[PDB]
Amino acid sequence: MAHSPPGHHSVTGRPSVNGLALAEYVIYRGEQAYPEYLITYQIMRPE
Amino acid sequence: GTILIDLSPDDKEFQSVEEEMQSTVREHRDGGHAGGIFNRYNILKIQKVCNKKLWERYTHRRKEVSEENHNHANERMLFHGSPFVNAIIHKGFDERHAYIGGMFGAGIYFAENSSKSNQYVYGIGGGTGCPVHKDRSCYICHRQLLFCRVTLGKSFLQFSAM
Ligand SMILES: O=C1Oc2ccccc2C12CCN(c1nc3c(c(=O)[nH]1)CCCC3)CC2
Ligand SMILES: [Zn+2]
Repeated sequence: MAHSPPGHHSVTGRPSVNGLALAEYVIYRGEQAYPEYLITYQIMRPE
Repeated sequence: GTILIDLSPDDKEFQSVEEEMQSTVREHRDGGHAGGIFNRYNILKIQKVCNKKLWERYTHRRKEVSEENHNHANERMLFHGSPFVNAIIHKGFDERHAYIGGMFGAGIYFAENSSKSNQYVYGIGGGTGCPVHKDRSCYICHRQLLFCRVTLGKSFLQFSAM
């Protein structure tokens, strides 16, 4: 794994072209996330 | 060490988590190539992941990060899709779960759009799709996503061209 930028704990990747695309985030230490909910699902075919 | 607690669909906690899933579906520029073509999910089950050792390891880092960022953990709830979800809930996140070729460097990636994380449940770019039918748009096979507590601390803002 890489290092985060100096003085920072993560990276916010913010789409600047598609205004409807929400942000993506990167962390560089496993201890900075906890897998709180496990969601089991299917995608549904559009009606 | 990990125990899974099933939430009832009548529980407000279940409904809240389903709401975050459904309301953050978006259209993707690949036309559905990676994650399939859909507007909503059929939620089959929502389980709370309980692991004392992983939680204490998370909260210990959260405290450290908080104390380094004007007392602000900057904690978010974010989605994570991955072929290794079973290893993550038992052993926790680590560098093997890191996206080496990611646009923002080799680290562990999370999304506000549930449909973005859905693109990775069968691997990068959807891999070869579901193992049974080799169908990235499979409507039959069960998928799993994680809705995770993520400490961002002081976050470096990188605008992307997406
Ligand atoms: O898919 C994989 O296969 C392998 C195979 C080997 C190692 C790591 C992986 C990942 C790579 C990227 N992964 C992922 N990337 C992203 C998001 C997300 O939820 N998961 C949402 C934001 C956009 C990026 C999952 C783990
Ligand atoms: Zn299938």
